[PDB]
Amino acid sequence: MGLEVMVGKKKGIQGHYNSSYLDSTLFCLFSFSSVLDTVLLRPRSKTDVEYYKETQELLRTEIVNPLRIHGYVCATKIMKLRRILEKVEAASGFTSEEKDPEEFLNILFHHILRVDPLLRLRSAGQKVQDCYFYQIFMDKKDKVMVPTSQQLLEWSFINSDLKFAEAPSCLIIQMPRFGKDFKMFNKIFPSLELDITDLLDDQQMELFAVLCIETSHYVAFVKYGSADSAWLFFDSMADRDGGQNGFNIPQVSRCPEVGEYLKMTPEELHALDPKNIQGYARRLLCDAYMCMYQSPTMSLY
Amino acid sequence: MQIFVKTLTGKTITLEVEPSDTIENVKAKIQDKEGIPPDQQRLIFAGKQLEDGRTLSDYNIQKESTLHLVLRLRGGMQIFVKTLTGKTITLEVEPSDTIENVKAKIQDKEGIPPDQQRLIFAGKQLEDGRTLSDYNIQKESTLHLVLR
Repeated sequence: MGLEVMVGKKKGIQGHYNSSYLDSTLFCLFSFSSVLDTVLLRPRSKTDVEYYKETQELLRTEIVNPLRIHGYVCATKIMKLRRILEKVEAASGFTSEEKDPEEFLNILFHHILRVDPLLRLRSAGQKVQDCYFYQIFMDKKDKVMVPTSQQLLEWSFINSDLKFAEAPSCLIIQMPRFGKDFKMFNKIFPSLELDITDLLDDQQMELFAVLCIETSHYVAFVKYGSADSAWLFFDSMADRDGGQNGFNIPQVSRCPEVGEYLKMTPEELHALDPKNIQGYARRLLCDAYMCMYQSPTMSLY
Repeated sequence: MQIFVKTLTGKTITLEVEPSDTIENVKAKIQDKEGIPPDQQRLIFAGKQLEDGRTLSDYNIQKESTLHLVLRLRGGMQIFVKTLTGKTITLEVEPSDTIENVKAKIQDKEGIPPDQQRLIFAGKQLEDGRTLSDYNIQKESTLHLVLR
């Protein structure tokens, strides 16, 4: 295997019919990271739903494995997964409409794959609450023009007095947005590392992906290496071949420039016109929807 | 009774419920008061997303309590716009978008001034006042751009 097989035109997950929410999440979660690999390896039990086995086998052998070895997956495979999803949650547009990654993850991880909650959170000595991701929510006016994800997490946690019951191995954070026409911050600095030490009643995590969207189309950024420059951008529908009977062509491109913007301070990014942000880095800083964090495997010290 | 729904925008809607009411019924009340469709709505209480098949009493929700609301990013689609050379540009749009703001989007992504753009779909030049839906332009359909 290697990196060179994952990079280029006709690479990644092939989009088809408003599927970018699915293609980009999968890409974020499985293209390079291994934090949720157990989810694909866990044997069928009594408690598991009817579609479990074939869901897991489709996800493992027709999607993740071909992605990792060939760098490409057909939209037909994704379409089979969307069909299962629609079998579980009917009349919700799983085969037709662009939806929220949150809903995809909930159906897949709660209903079909009997998946242990990734987050256990305690609010002010209450009993813990289970979820797969965390939503940043607070008021802006006092705060800085371009915050880091660190700061957002802190402020959101304090705003509702939360703590981790135990340290997560996979932390998916949703950025503070309110529909298409509203972003709390024009730019947000995605911290490469998260110190959660002061958020556990009683220590580190690393950023491996960022799921972005401007208004309706999801795209992905992925950190494949500890190197500053080790970033990829993925787009399930970067090009099209044919017309109505035609089809989409996904692309995975390298965006080292990202590593350079994340060496700068937020105050430097703020004083910088988004039109002067080179390459795909603009989309990262401006269109971030989910930051995904994992227990450090890529780095040293 | 009286609860408070708090939005990221900063607005704090005040609502009249009964402790055994469904999260569904509420989203309908919120739609009446803010126009936001229920399928876009996400109720969150104490960092916990509230499911619609459940009731309020079970989330420990009593009067004067405050839930959070944020919106899902749903609908809309991508279309492809090709020049005569073959160069492709992708665009995030909605069916209700007019051709005018589509041209605006082309300028935000590529720099090209809107009144220098000629859009064609199915052989028809596209008029600024009309929407993509009016030209029956669906997901992943391709428009052509020529420069005057």
